[PDB]
Amino acid sequence: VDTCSLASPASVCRTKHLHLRCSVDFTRRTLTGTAALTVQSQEDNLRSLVLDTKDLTIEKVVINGQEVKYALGERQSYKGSPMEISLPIALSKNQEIVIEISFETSPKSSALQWLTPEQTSGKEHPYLFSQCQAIHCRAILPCQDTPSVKLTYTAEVSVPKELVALMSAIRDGETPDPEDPSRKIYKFIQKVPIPCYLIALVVGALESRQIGPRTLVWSEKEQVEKSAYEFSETESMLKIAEDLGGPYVWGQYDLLVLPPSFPYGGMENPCLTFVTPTLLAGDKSLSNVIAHEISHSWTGNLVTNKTWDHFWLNEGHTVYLERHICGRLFGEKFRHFNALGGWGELQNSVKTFGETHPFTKLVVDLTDIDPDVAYSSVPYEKGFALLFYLEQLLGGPEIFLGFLKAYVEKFSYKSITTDDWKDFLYSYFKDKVDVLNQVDWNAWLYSPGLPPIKPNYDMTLTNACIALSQRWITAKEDDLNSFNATDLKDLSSHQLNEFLAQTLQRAPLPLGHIKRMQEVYNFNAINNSEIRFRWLRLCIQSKWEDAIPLALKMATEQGRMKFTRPLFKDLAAFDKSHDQAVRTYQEHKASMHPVTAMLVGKDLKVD
Ligand SMILES: O=C([O-])CCCN1CCC[C@H]1COc1ccc(Oc2ccc(Cl)cc2)cc1
Ligand SMILES: [Yb+3]
Ligand SMILES: [Yb+3]
Ligand SMILES: [Yb+3]
Ligand SMILES: [Zn+2]
Repeated sequence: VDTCSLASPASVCRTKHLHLRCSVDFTRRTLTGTAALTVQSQEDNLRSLVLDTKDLTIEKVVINGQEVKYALGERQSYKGSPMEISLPIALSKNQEIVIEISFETSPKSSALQWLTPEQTSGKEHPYLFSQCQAIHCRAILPCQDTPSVKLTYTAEVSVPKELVALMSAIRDGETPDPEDPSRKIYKFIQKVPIPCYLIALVVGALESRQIGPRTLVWSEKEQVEKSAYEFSETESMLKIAEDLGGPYVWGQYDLLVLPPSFPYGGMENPCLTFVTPTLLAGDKSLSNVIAHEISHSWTGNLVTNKTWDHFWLNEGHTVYLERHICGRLFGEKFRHFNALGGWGELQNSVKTFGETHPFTKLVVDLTDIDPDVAYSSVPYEKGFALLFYLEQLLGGPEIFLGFLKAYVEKFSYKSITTDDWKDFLYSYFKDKVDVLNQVDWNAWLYSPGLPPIKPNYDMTLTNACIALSQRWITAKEDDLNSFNATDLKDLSSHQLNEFLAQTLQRAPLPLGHIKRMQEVYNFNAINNSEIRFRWLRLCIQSKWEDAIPLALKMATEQGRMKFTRPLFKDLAAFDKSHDQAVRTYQEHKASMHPVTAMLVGKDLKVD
């Protein structure tokens, strides 16, 4: 049972295919058209079915060339409104029919962000992008909005002719629009069955540059050169991922660099990964995000969580593969550094929520919880922690990677639960079951807080970050003179970041220490978004007023929630910046991503 969906479940009927024909109307901020769903009955004598919708205007529903009865139920908050459709003829088990629904989105669609020309790089054209995960696909089109159902799709999208449409699918050509020659129709085919949260659409003034034998980078013209360089490791990461996961089945692996308001680091849309422009550090240092999105081509897109309660299956395995990719590229010591880093991020999350909070459980219960509100690092890092602990328990990285590849093979094209996973783990490691029985499963899977066991981490690359962080934390005023730019001499960008992360865990520090840190390390000059984020949080939590305009600027000039949410929260907790934060949020709210606006509003206790 998917408690986040109001639609008929997979045991009742299953969508096999979507044919989407729609037109993107920038004047009205609406997507209008028809979603033709090929639906297969799973029951005898099926006479109706229910679809998810959210802020959709339904014009009509046609089956067998005739309009049929349908009814929209009462809105159920963030879940939207159920759509019951009366079938004209009862279906037997396995019988398929095509249901064509004429619809229109709301400008307020929580799936979509509509951007004015001024919010783009070029300033001459508007831009649209979607984000369906977890349950926003219903805010674009009527569907069974559950990852328990997988469907193929085709789409024809009409857009102003100077713009380009892209989707999570293979590009299938373009033509002038036969009805309106000011428009183009872009065609798309996704022949691999996918859960509907992986349907994605972007429309804007996009250009492309090839960076590998199966990868183009797409963005507005002013970001193309920078993006091509930043993501040049992509093909070599795909080859490693294929080695670990098996064949890449999706054909193309393209990248789209979104405008700065994209709410996340990345999104693993099949054939077309979406990435934040905050990755454009200039030195490829934030490329683990690409490795992570690549990994989803197996863990998430092939093997999918059956409901959102099992989201950790998607993320833990993907972070696990991610860290293997970076370990192949840069060494096993680097994999351990990143893994130990992740544990720190897990400590932070658990401390933030509280150690008994239900969202610190690996397997969660999302009944009456908005998944956007539950979203955190917990399923990523507690899920990774579990796999890493199992790896060490069961004999090492190469043994456990044998299991990961067998897992992907086993559940490819399926949607699975934690029990499916656990069962297969026991099946695969039959000769090591006694060891498996030592694991405290009820704690790992179902209890809040930090895991019952912390894995073993090589400390080599972390030691210098910890030592430097500890010098600063234990420094008194008379020690401040001893710090100097040479302290940073032998630290990579990642170590610099971890140094700040270590220090941030003990924030606030005395204001005088922070002022000195700027004087000798000039952190204000660093444009690496991850480093800058932690440095600004450290400044604001340590009550440095000078940092207020910098923190406000970063919070608003990009919209990646990882950065924007804690920056607004920190600014609101600082009495000197509190009113500015609230005011800045209020003035920016209408032009923010709708999900980001909602969550920042909640964080700030506004509107
Ligand atoms: O590949 C990635 O992990 C990129 C980060 C994921 N981003 C990409 C755009 C969408 C977003 C994931 O969005 C979600 C995903 C899952 C959500 O629901 C849950 C939130 C927490 C839990 Cl423990 C279970 C389910 C809610 C929102
Ligand atoms: Yb074709
Ligand atoms: Yb002293
Ligand atoms: Yb108010
Ligand atoms: Zn992920």
